[PDB]
Amino acid sequence: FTSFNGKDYPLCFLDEKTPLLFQWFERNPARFGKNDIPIINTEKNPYLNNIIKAATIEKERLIGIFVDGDFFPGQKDAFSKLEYDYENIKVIYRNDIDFSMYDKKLSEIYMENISKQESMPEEKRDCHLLQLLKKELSDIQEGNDSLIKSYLLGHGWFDFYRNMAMLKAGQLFLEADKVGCYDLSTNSGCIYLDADMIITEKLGGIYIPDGIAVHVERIDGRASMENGIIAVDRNNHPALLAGLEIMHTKFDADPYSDGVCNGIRKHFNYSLNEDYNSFCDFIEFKHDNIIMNTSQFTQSSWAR
Ligand SMILES: O=c1ccn([C@@H]2O[C@H](COP(=O)(O)OP(=O)(O)O)[C@@H](O)[C@H]2O)c(=O)[nH]1
Ligand SMILES: [Mn+2]
Repeated sequence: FTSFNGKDYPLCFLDEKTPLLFQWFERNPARFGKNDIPIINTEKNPYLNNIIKAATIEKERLIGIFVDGDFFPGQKDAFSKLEYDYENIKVIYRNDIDFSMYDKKLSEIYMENISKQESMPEEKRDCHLLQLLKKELSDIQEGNDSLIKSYLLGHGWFDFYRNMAMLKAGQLFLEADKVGCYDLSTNSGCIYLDADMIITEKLGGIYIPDGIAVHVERIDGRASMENGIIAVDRNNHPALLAGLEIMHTKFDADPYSDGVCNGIRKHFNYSLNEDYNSFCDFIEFKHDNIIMNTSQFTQSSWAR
């Protein structure tokens, strides 16, 4: 029931009904046909295949696909066909979800940082940053002053949005009116998995430290948390909110590292003095029926 790293933390359990989430954002939506699925299934990176094998095993659980891009009408009929083929699979589109509660004008972020740096003496200020901040503020003369819109290219286009979907979590399926959603409530969460994370066998009920757990891709001795696997027990889990606060306050903040990785370290007060490897062990989404980071022994779907 309870675990610990620096204090006693309440391990949380997840109804197998806990849904799983896959995300595909395609910049060139034309590289594929205008009647077949706009998801990549290369012999080097078979993602739609992996997202379909996963659905076949956890049929009881819901499996969803958060997708975005200027797709063709025939490509839309294609996802609907997957929805008919598998009731397990529900495809959600960024256009059908409101993230307005998760946003902050780019203007404020800069002016707040500018005020803070201005307060301190000029000796203690960061001239470079204030220069960067003042330049960027003027260059938002374009009508768009929204952190969300700013995150529209493609690394950011999806990273920030992956975090925003997990902030909604189970609320995402409900907000999108995903039929077949007759096993989940509103505080439900969802487990995010890169599509190159292969589900060898049903995971079943899981236990996540302090109601949260994330994949940790350790290297030579060193270990690093990853946003490839995001397991939350409740929608709007507070670690993600801490990362959203970093997006709200920090300038040039990386959604991947400041949005989740740095947000998790605040929720558990890593403290730096404490060993990071063990803390990564403590946070580590562990599983034996999941093949983690397969693009790795094959190839990265992204040029960038
Ligand atoms: O055009 C792209 C490329 C990647 N992804 C997402 O990013 C994940 C990571 O892909 P991959 O494992 O190939 O990259 P890497 O592990 O090298 O970061 C994929 O599973 C997708 O969910 C996406 O949505 N669109
Ligand atoms: Mn990968």
